Amino acid sequence: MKQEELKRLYKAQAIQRQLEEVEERQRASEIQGVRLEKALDEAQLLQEWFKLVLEKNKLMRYESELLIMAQELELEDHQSRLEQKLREKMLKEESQKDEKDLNEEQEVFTELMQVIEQRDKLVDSLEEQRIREKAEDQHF
Amino acid sequence: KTYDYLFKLLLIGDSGVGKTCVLFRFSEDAFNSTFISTIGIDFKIRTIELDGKRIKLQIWDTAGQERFRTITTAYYRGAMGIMLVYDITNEKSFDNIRNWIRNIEEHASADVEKMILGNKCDVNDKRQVSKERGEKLALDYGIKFMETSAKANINVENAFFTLARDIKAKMDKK
Ligand SMILES: Nc1nc2c(ncn2[C@@H]2O[C@H](COP(=O)(O)OP(=O)(O)NP(=O)(O)O)[C@@H](O)[C@H]2O)c(=O)[nH]1
Ligand SMILES: [Mg+2]
Repeated sequence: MKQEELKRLYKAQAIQRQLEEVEERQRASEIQGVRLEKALDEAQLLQEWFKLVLEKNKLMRYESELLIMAQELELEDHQSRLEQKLREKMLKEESQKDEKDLNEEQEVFTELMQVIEQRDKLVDSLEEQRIREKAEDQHF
Repeated sequence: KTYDYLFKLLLIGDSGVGKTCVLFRFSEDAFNSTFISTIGIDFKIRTIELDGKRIKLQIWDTAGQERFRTITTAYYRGAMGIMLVYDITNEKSFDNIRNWIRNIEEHASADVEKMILGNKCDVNDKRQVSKERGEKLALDYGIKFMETSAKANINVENAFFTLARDIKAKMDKK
């Protein structure tokens, strides 16, 4: 049994549920895309196709976002494992630590810090998405 | 998505003063008496909406112990807010706030916002630092101060809200 990693797994599943909804409507939107492409009152339907382009856009923003949220939770899990492993290694005294023990202890500390690093890289790239959305949606 | 902008914050202070439990109650509405010292550094997210604005809080939690002080220094620079946490039940923690501020000057870029909290005020019984001492010290530096308790959810909100705004005001005003 587990304890409030629970939250991580329920949330991961919900993220893939809504991911699933999203590429569902990506498929639908794409097919209406080529139907109306086949078409070309025509002014009204051009308005509608405009709506659909807006829709593809919104769906991509949400999709790339969900993909990030997913890898966020995967990293959080990996971090949890790595961390508790380093601590179990740290309970033994330094006097009892040989080269194998010391070095692999070492190795998991650095892997841990690197995982934290990538978490932050996702925060930052998530931000570049926020700012680009502001920038080109500025015309809208 | 939801956030207009995100601010990087930093929690520093002697080990055991409760930085991690403070961040834990802010982000999770919860507390755990169990003492598990931060290894290296961590960070957690909470998005807030003040001034009709949603801001993503990326809150870095430093390890108090000198072992990692080295590593923790690395993350002072990007910080856009910093909270110096001392323990009311320990005065030596209170006196090291000077050491932490020196660390801030050596590594954080001078523009940083700053705030001080005396935590574990949930029980006065073993208080060794009077609240008046803390405030006059903060005023000496000019930065805002507050006592808090992660056990009792006192001012954790309050604190994070105000430092978050002061960085807002400072940066949008610029
Ligand atoms: N009564 C009370 N105890 C608290 C409060 N905040 C933390 N504690 C307790 O004090 C200890 C400090 O916890 P912790 O948050 O790990 O402190 P820390 O400053 O993060 N330690 P470190 O810097 O080594 O990681 C824990 O045993 C915790 O349960 C508080 O507001 N009130
Ligand atoms: Mg801690």
